[PDB]
Amino acid sequence: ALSDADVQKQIKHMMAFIEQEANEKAEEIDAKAEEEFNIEKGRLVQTQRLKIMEYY
Amino acid sequence: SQTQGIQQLLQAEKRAAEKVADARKRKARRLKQAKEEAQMEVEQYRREREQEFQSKQ
Amino acid sequence: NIIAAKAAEVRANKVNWQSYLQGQMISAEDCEFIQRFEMKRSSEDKQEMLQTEGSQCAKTFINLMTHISKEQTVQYILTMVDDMLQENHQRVSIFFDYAKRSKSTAWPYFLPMLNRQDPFTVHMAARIIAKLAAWGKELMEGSDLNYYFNWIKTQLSSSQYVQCVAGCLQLMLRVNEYRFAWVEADGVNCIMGVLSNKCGFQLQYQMIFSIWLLAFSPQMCEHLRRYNIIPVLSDILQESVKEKVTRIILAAFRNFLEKSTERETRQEYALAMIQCKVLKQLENLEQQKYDDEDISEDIKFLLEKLGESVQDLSSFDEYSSELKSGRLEWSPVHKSEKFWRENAVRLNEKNYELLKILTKLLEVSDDPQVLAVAAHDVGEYVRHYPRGKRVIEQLGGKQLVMNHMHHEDQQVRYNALLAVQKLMVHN
Amino acid sequence: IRVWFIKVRKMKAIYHTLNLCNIDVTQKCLIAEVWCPVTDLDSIQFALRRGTEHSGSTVPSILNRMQTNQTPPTYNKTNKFTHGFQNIVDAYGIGTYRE
Amino acid sequence: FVNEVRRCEEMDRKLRFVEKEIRKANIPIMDTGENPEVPFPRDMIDLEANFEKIENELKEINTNQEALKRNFLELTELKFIL
Repeated sequence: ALSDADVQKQIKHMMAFIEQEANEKAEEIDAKAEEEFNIEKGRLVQTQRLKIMEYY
Repeated sequence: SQTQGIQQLLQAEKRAAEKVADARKRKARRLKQAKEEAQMEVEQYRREREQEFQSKQ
Repeated sequence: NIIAAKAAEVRANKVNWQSYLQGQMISAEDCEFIQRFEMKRSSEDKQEMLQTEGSQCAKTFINLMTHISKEQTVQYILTMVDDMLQENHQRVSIFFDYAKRSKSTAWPYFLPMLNRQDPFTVHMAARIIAKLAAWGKELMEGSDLNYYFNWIKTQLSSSQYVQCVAGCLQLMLRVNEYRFAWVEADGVNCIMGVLSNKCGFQLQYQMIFSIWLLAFSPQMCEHLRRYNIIPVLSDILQESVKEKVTRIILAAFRNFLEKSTERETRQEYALAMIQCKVLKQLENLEQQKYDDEDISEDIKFLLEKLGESVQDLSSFDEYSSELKSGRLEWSPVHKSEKFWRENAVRLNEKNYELLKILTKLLEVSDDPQVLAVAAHDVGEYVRHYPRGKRVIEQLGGKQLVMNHMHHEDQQVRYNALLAVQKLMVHN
Repeated sequence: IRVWFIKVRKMKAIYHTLNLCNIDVTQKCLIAEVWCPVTDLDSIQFALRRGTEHSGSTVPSILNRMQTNQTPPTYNKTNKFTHGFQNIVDAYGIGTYRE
Repeated sequence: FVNEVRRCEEMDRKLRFVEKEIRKANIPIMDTGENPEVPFPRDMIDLEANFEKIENELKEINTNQEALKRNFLELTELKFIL
């Protein structure tokens, strides 16, 4: 067809674009989560090393 | 096409909100999880150094 | 796009593992277990591959790919396995199936793959190698994947394959250690090399995403600031406004300028302003309103810090050093209204030696731009301090501007014209 | 400025067109009911293909012929001569659709 | 898009300023061709700023011209006084 074919083509493009946006938003938020994990790990590392040095 | 227009927005809000909530919960859990991991590793290091202190004695 | 369509077509091609249930063609126990967890919709049914212990869940299919050398059958089997491992939200995810007793060959077994790009084994191997950001396993050799021509042929160059390997690289850079490993490879130069070269929107976008990922470490930004990458990003930003490449360029700039380990590397603000005035683009975008709060927040941050950087640039000490060593050039200091108005007294040097330096340059400097700078600065000084014009006339600098009216370059003529026009007040 | 003038007028006109329409609340797209000749619909599709080529989103630019319950505009082509008589007839008043 | 229209309209008013200056200058103003192709990038804002800057220079030049003319006339009266 020409009308239904164009509707399906539009649907394909817009599905693909939301899929791309999905991947990008997911990866961005995962990167944010990783940075938060890293900074938290640093805080807890220095907090631990304090008592380590004290005891030693 | 007409229903697909709102289908896109339902998908988008669903996945965006769920990823946001998942990341917030992941941070919330990982705070504590990193704390226990580091603390247990630190206690293990303390035991190792105490054994080394006994060897030094 | 074509990769997904062909993958779906091979999914529609139901592999007849029952006829190949004999081990001499395809593994017998593993093909029997294909019947198990056939209802992949249920994770409770995904548990009976934890029952198979991993060695018989597709690890027998590892090195079976080579056992069946026919293109179509191995394509069917590997594409089915790779669709399973493409979902992989909870299929493995914990290095369950990781070649426990063949860890020595766990990474080597895809070096035979990463060929046959048209049969698409390149991409199935590209997802096999995507086990670093998660899945709890790490690449033994950096050269065997980074320098390998699984993304070197495709990055520096069909385009859908470049997109697939670019997504795999995005996933690869999610790890900090192998992000640094990729840095140690020539990918740093390659990504720029094809950033300059024209390609699709998604390819350039994913590359800038890789740049944003690289911008996470406060050590790597300072190393990579030796590369002049900001002009390319600003060009891509300004020439095309897709509202998606803009987002990732904005995020990359934000993260770069947010690490800020050392001030001499924080000068990236003034560098970006020098090479391309993207402040105007930021004005254009902030006038526009976007639903994504992140875009607005990042634009606000970048504009505010650029304002702070140009405020820091504005200092009479900087200008006086420029003139003392003679390194004259248009800059925000040469155009800062507060520097001409508030610091007009600062231009009144001791014995007006800096203004005498302006006179010396009106006689000495032959670079037309430097002379235009001198004329404009003299005009500013006169306008904000008419009483120094008599001192200039005593110095003869006014006569030098009379000479510079007829300069050989129009811009110098215009600057001298404005300077004298200011000097004609009350005359 | 001689070149600049009518092109900035076209800026203003096209921006006014971008105003008066349904900004797609759901997606970053545009839905707009537009009265155009039936015969020239294919010509419009060629124009859509041109705009799709120059843009990178490569959207199909869906053309669906609407069913308007409201008045269909009364139009008639003219040439250098009959335009005057058409102007007189409309000066009396415009006729109803398909009169 | 109201901001876009406002910017274009302010530009156009400045264009009419430059137009009347040109009429005072008696330029032939041919306006023959190259007009209808109407390219549509976003750098038109920079070109707007450029032409507006030119208009600002012309206005400042006019004010300075009148000031210098008045100074010249007064000082020439002064030379004729003595």
